[PDB]
Amino acid sequence: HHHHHHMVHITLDRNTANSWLIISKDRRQVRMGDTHQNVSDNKERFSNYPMVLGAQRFSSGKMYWEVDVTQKEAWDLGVCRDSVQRKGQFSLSPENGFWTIWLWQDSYEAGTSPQTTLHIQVPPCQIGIFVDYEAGVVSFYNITDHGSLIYTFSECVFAGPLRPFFNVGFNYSGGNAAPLKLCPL
Ligand SMILES: CS(=O)(=O)Cc1nc2ccccc2[nH]1
Repeated sequence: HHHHHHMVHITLDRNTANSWLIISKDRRQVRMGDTHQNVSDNKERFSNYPMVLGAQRFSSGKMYWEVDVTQKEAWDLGVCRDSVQRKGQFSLSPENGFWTIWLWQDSYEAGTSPQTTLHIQVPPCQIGIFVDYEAGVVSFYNITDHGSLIYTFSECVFAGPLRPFFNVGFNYSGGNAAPLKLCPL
């Protein structure tokens, strides 16, 4: 692809993080902690899942960023509306204000309702995410496989400002402790 010139510097917003998460000092990495991280509760925090938002809000233009997923067994990535539900159980779908892909149990899927099987021959170690606000597009790229297309959501109805969205996943297996990292430009 040729989206690299729309690169944006994303940072994580601590205040939105599930209380288990550890965000690095530079706000560019996040991982699962092995306990509650000794923060107060607030209405922004995702309660049920190991999720966090980027600080940046987008309401126009073209935006691109990359995320390192090396050695993780489970994660979700994409964008979401600023006003998505934070508390309780919910599915990742455009109806609920999410445009995401995930890895779970050795398969990759797009967060449509119902979910869509992805066809990835080279397991990615870094994912590129492109948003075209005006066009209503969110696309995902396999940086490990020379930028090949993973998935395009088109005819998106964003219906609000967008935020970068992250889920580091659960670590029930002991094999999913590795962080999500925002890769340098
Ligand atoms: C099973 S676990 O992944 O190793 C620890 C954990 N349990 C959680 C419950 C809710 C949100 C995040 C959570 N992290």
